[PDB]
Amino acid sequence: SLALSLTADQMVSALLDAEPPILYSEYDPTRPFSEASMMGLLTNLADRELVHMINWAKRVPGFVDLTLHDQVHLLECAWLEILMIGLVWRSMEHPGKLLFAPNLLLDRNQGKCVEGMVEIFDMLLATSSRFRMMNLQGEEFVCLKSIILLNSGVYTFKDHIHRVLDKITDTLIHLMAKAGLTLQQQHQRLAQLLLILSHIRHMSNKGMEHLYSMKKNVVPLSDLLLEMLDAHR
Amino acid sequence: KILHRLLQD
Ligand SMILES: NS(=O)(=O)c1ccc2c(c1)[C@@H]1CCC[C@@H]1[C@H](c1ccc(O)cc1Cl)N2
Repeated sequence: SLALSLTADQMVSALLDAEPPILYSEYDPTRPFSEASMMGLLTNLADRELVHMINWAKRVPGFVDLTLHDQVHLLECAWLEILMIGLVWRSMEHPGKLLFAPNLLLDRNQGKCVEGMVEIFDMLLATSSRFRMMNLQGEEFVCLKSIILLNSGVYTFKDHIHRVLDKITDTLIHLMAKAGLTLQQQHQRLAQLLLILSHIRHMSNKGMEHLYSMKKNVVPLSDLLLEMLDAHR
Repeated sequence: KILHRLLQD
Protein backbone atom coordinates (compact mmCIF):
# COMPACT_ATOMS: atom_id res chain seq x y z
CA SER A 1 0.00 0.00 0.00
CA LEU A 2 1.14 3.55 1.03
CA ALA A 3 4.69 2.29 1.89
CA LEU A 4 5.90 1.47 -1.69
CA SER A 5 4.91 4.96 -2.87
CA LEU A 6 7.18 6.71 -0.45
CA THR A 7 10.32 8.66 -1.08
CA ALA A 8 13.51 7.51 0.57
CA ASP A 9 13.50 10.74 2.52
CA GLN A 10 9.86 10.27 3.37
CA MET A 11 10.42 6.70 4.48
CA VAL A 12 13.09 7.81 6.91
CA SER A 13 10.80 10.56 8.31
CA ALA A 14 7.90 8.06 8.71
CA LEU A 15 10.35 5.73 10.63
CA LEU A 16 12.02 8.50 12.79
CA ASP A 17 8.49 9.73 13.81
CA ALA A 18 7.45 6.10 14.71
CA GLU A 19 10.45 5.69 17.13
CA PRO A 20 9.17 4.55 20.55
CA PRO A 21 10.21 6.61 23.59
CA ILE A 22 13.11 5.70 25.96
CA LEU A 23 11.48 4.21 29.13
CA TYR A 24 12.84 4.38 32.72
CA SER A 25 13.60 1.47 35.08
CA GLU A 26 11.75 1.37 38.45
CA TYR A 27 13.85 3.62 40.79
CA ASP A 28 13.35 1.11 43.69
CA PRO A 29 15.38 -1.01 43.86
CA THR A 30 18.00 1.84 43.80
CA ARG A 31 20.88 -0.33 45.19
CA PRO A 32 23.65 -2.80 44.30
CA PHE A 33 21.57 -5.46 42.39
CA SER A 34 20.79 -9.05 43.54
CA GLU A 35 19.91 -11.79 40.96
CA ALA A 36 16.16 -11.63 41.90
CA SER A 37 16.06 -7.74 41.91
CA MET A 38 18.04 -7.38 38.57
CA MET A 39 15.70 -10.02 36.99
CA GLY A 40 12.70 -8.06 38.42
CA LEU A 41 13.85 -4.74 36.90
CA LEU A 42 14.62 -6.24 33.45
CA THR A 43 11.27 -8.19 33.29
CA ASN A 44 9.27 -5.03 34.24
CA LEU A 45 11.24 -2.91 31.70
CA ALA A 46 11.02 -5.48 28.82
CA ASP A 47 7.22 -5.85 29.42
CA ARG A 48 6.69 -2.04 29.12
CA GLU A 49 9.07 -1.86 26.08
CA LEU A 50 7.06 -4.62 24.35
CA VAL A 51 3.83 -2.53 24.58
CA HIS A 52 5.61 0.44 22.84
CA MET A 53 7.17 -1.92 20.23
CA ILE A 54 3.73 -3.30 19.26
CA ASN A 55 2.55 0.35 18.70
CA TRP A 56 5.81 1.29 16.82
CA ALA A 57 5.29 -1.73 14.43
CA LYS A 58 1.82 -0.31 13.48
CA ARG A 59 3.61 2.99 12.44
CA VAL A 60 6.14 1.07 10.18
CA PRO A 61 4.90 1.80 6.60
CA GLY A 62 3.62 -1.52 5.08
CA PHE A 63 3.13 -3.42 8.40
CA VAL A 64 -0.61 -2.50 8.88
CA ASP A 65 -1.27 -3.67 5.23
CA LEU A 66 -0.55 -7.28 6.50
CA THR A 67 -3.29 -9.56 8.01
CA LEU A 68 -3.40 -9.76 11.86
CA HIS A 69 -2.09 -13.41 11.57
CA ASP A 70 1.04 -12.14 9.69
CA GLN A 71 1.60 -9.11 12.00
CA VAL A 72 1.49 -11.53 15.04
CA HIS A 73 3.90 -13.97 13.30
CA LEU A 74 6.46 -11.21 12.47
CA LEU A 75 6.29 -9.80 16.04
CA GLU A 76 6.52 -13.25 17.73
CA CYS A 77 9.59 -13.97 15.48
CA ALA A 78 11.35 -10.56 15.88
CA TRP A 79 10.45 -9.07 19.33
CA LEU A 80 13.76 -9.90 21.15
CA GLU A 81 15.89 -8.93 18.08
CA ILE A 82 14.02 -5.54 18.15
CA LEU A 83 14.56 -5.03 21.94
CA MET A 84 18.25 -5.95 21.44
CA ILE A 85 19.02 -3.59 18.48
CA GLY A 86 17.26 -0.81 20.47
CA LEU A 87 19.38 -1.59 23.55
CA VAL A 88 22.56 -1.68 21.39
CA TRP A 89 21.67 1.70 19.72
CA ARG A 90 20.92 3.46 23.11
CA SER A 91 24.25 2.02 24.43
CA MET A 92 26.34 3.61 21.54
CA GLU A 93 27.34 6.70 23.66
CA HIS A 94 28.28 4.48 26.70
CA PRO A 95 31.15 2.23 25.48
CA GLY A 96 31.57 -0.86 27.77
CA LYS A 97 28.03 -0.34 29.23
CA LEU A 98 24.39 -1.22 28.29
CA LEU A 99 21.75 1.60 28.69
CA PHE A 100 18.64 -0.53 29.50
CA ALA A 101 17.19 2.82 30.70
CA PRO A 102 18.74 6.23 31.55
CA ASN A 103 18.55 5.17 35.28
CA LEU A 104 19.70 1.55 34.45
CA LEU A 105 23.15 1.67 32.75
CA LEU A 106 24.90 -1.69 33.44
CA ASP A 107 28.64 -2.60 33.15
CA ARG A 108 29.88 -6.11 32.08
CA ASN A 109 30.46 -7.19 35.75
CA GLN A 110 26.79 -6.33 36.67
CA GLY A 111 25.97 -8.90 33.93
CA LYS A 112 27.31 -11.60 36.38
CA CYS A 113 24.42 -10.82 38.87
CA VAL A 114 22.26 -13.26 36.78
CA GLU A 115 23.74 -16.65 35.69
CA GLY A 116 24.21 -17.04 31.88
CA MET A 117 23.68 -13.28 31.25
CA VAL A 118 27.38 -12.17 30.91
CA GLU A 119 27.65 -14.25 27.65
CA ILE A 120 24.73 -12.27 26.08
CA PHE A 121 25.98 -8.94 27.61
CA ASP A 122 29.40 -9.55 25.92
CA MET A 123 27.69 -10.22 22.55
CA LEU A 124 25.56 -7.02 23.00
CA LEU A 125 28.70 -4.96 23.94
CA ALA A 126 30.51 -6.37 20.82
CA THR A 127 27.54 -5.22 18.65
CA SER A 128 27.63 -1.75 20.29
CA SER A 129 31.44 -1.62 19.51
CA ARG A 130 30.72 -2.56 15.89
CA PHE A 131 28.00 0.10 15.43
CA ARG A 132 30.39 2.72 16.79
CA MET A 133 33.32 1.58 14.57
CA MET A 134 30.93 1.89 11.52
CA ASN A 135 29.60 5.27 12.83
CA LEU A 136 26.01 3.88 12.49
CA GLN A 137 23.58 6.85 11.96
CA GLY A 138 20.05 7.16 13.50
CA GLU A 139 18.53 7.08 9.97
CA GLU A 140 20.31 3.71 9.25
CA PHE A 141 19.33 2.30 12.67
CA VAL A 142 15.54 2.87 12.05
CA CYS A 143 15.93 1.16 8.62
CA LEU A 144 17.70 -1.87 10.25
CA LYS A 145 15.00 -2.17 12.98
CA SER A 146 12.14 -2.29 10.31
CA ILE A 147 14.17 -4.86 8.26
CA ILE A 148 14.35 -7.13 11.38
CA LEU A 149 10.53 -6.84 11.84
CA LEU A 150 9.71 -7.67 8.16
CA ASN A 151 12.58 -10.17 7.59
CA SER A 152 12.81 -12.34 10.72
CA GLY A 153 9.57 -14.37 10.24
CA VAL A 154 9.07 -14.02 6.42
CA TYR A 155 10.64 -17.50 5.71
CA THR A 156 8.61 -19.29 8.49
CA PHE A 157 5.02 -18.80 7.06
CA LYS A 158 5.50 -12.65 1.31
CA ASP A 159 5.60 -10.73 -2.05
CA HIS A 160 4.44 -7.46 -0.34
CA ILE A 161 6.90 -7.91 2.62
CA HIS A 162 9.74 -8.53 0.07
CA ARG A 163 8.65 -5.33 -1.84
CA VAL A 164 8.79 -3.24 1.43
CA LEU A 165 12.20 -4.82 2.30
CA ASP A 166 13.38 -3.74 -1.22
CA LYS A 167 12.08 -0.17 -0.42
CA ILE A 168 14.03 -0.05 2.90
CA THR A 169 17.16 -1.27 0.98
CA ASP A 170 16.58 1.67 -1.48
CA THR A 171 16.33 4.02 1.58
CA LEU A 172 19.64 2.77 3.16
CA ILE A 173 21.46 3.23 -0.23
CA HIS A 174 19.72 6.65 -0.58
CA LEU A 175 21.10 7.69 2.87
CA MET A 176 24.67 6.48 2.06
CA ALA A 177 24.56 8.28 -1.37
CA LYS A 178 23.75 11.59 0.50
CA ALA A 179 26.65 11.10 3.01
CA GLY A 180 28.80 11.03 -0.24
CA LEU A 181 29.85 7.32 -0.10
CA THR A 182 30.98 6.00 -3.56
CA LEU A 183 28.85 3.25 -5.23
CA GLN A 184 31.49 0.70 -4.06
CA GLN A 185 31.32 2.08 -0.46
CA GLN A 186 27.46 2.08 -0.48
CA HIS A 187 27.22 -1.66 -1.40
CA GLN A 188 30.13 -2.49 1.02
CA ARG A 189 28.38 -0.61 3.93
CA LEU A 190 24.93 -2.11 2.97
CA ALA A 191 26.57 -5.60 3.29
CA GLN A 192 28.37 -4.79 6.61
CA LEU A 193 25.02 -3.53 8.06
CA LEU A 194 22.97 -6.58 6.95
CA LEU A 195 25.70 -9.02 8.12
CA ILE A 196 25.19 -7.55 11.70
CA LEU A 197 21.51 -8.74 11.56
CA SER A 198 22.89 -12.35 11.46
CA HIS A 199 24.71 -11.62 14.79
CA ILE A 200 21.49 -10.01 16.22
CA ARG A 201 19.56 -13.21 15.23
CA HIS A 202 22.25 -15.26 17.09
CA MET A 203 21.97 -13.06 20.23
CA SER A 204 18.10 -13.35 20.08
CA ASN A 205 18.31 -17.20 19.99
CA LYS A 206 20.85 -17.17 22.91
CA GLY A 207 18.64 -14.70 24.87
CA MET A 208 15.52 -16.81 24.15
CA GLU A 209 17.30 -19.95 25.59
CA HIS A 210 18.31 -17.75 28.59
CA LEU A 211 14.61 -16.70 29.14
CA TYR A 212 13.40 -20.37 28.88
CA SER A 213 16.11 -21.31 31.52
CA MET A 214 14.29 -18.88 33.84
CA LYS A 215 11.85 -21.09 34.94
CA LYS A 216 14.64 -21.62 37.93
CA ASN A 217 11.42 -19.66 38.48
CA VAL A 218 12.93 -17.02 40.68
CA VAL A 219 10.91 -14.21 39.17
CA PRO A 220 7.67 -14.55 37.39
CA LEU A 221 7.72 -13.25 33.78
CA SER A 222 4.75 -11.01 32.73
CA ASP A 223 1.85 -12.60 30.75
CA LEU A 224 3.02 -10.70 27.58
CA LEU A 225 6.68 -11.94 27.79
CA LEU A 226 5.44 -15.56 28.34
CA GLU A 227 3.06 -15.27 25.32
CA MET A 228 6.02 -14.01 23.14
CA LEU A 229 8.49 -16.60 24.61
CA ASP A 230 6.01 -19.52 23.97
CA ALA A 231 5.73 -18.53 20.22
CA HIS A 232 9.45 -19.71 19.95
CA ARG A 233 8.90 -23.32 21.34
CA LYS B 1 -3.40 -13.36 23.11
CA ILE B 2 -2.48 -10.00 24.76
CA LEU B 3 -0.56 -9.47 21.45
CA HIS B 4 -3.90 -9.59 19.48
CA ARG B 5 -5.43 -7.02 21.89
CA LEU B 6 -2.55 -4.47 21.66
CA LEU B 7 -2.34 -4.91 17.83
CA GLN B 8 -6.08 -3.92 17.62
CA ASP B 9 -5.98 -1.36 20.53
N1 LIG C 1 16.90 -10.70 34.53
S1 LIG C 1 16.03 -11.66 33.44
O1 LIG C 1 14.91 -11.63 34.39
O2 LIG C 1 17.09 -12.66 33.55
C1 LIG C 1 15.73 -10.95 31.83
C2 LIG C 1 14.61 -10.25 31.59
C3 LIG C 1 14.39 -9.72 30.38
C4 LIG C 1 15.28 -9.87 29.39
C5 LIG C 1 16.42 -10.56 29.61
C6 LIG C 1 16.63 -11.09 30.83
C7 LIG C 1 17.42 -10.72 28.49
C8 LIG C 1 18.84 -10.70 29.00
C9 LIG C 1 19.48 -9.57 28.67
C10 LIG C 1 18.49 -8.54 28.23
C11 LIG C 1 17.45 -9.47 27.57
C12 LIG C 1 16.05 -8.88 27.31
C13 LIG C 1 15.98 -7.36 27.21
C14 LIG C 1 16.37 -6.72 26.09
C15 LIG C 1 16.30 -5.38 26.00
C16 LIG C 1 15.83 -4.63 27.01
O3 LIG C 1 15.76 -3.27 26.91
C17 LIG C 1 15.44 -5.27 28.12
C18 LIG C 1 15.51 -6.61 28.22
CL1 LIG C 1 14.98 -7.35 29.68
N2 LIG C 1 15.03 -9.34 28.27
